[PDB]
Amino acid sequence: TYSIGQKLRIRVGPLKGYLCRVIATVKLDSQHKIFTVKSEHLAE
Amino acid sequence: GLQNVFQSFGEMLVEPSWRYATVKFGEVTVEKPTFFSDDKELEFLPWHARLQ
Amino acid sequence: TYVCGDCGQENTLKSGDVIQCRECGYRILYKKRTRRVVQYEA
Ligand SMILES: [Zn+2]
Repeated sequence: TYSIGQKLRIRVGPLKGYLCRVIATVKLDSQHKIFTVKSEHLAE
Repeated sequence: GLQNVFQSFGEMLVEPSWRYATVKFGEVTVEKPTFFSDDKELEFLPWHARLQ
Repeated sequence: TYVCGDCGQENTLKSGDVIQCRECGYRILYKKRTRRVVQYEA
């Protein structure tokens, strides 16, 4: 699948197109929310 | 007014604890502030201080 | 890469060096912004 520290994109959702970084469970580049989503909802 | 602190508080007479000894503080000078980096002296402006 | 505080000079930093602009000697050094891209929602 993926690896720690990758930069992925939130494909579908209220938060779409946001870029985020995968702490372990992604974290957004400039906001404090730690969301967790499955692989289908994440893109390079 | 710093001179004055020194004009008062006068010539000490160092105690024969057969020998006298006198001490005579005179003009007092104050020098702009400076900082010594390695050999060189550079200006210290307040900011450098606050940050160092 | 850090940039000197009182003149613009950049140098890598070696661990344990008293932080000093090698060139001018003042001791304040600031880190530098790389080009990395950050997204801010507006
Ligand atoms: Zn410098």
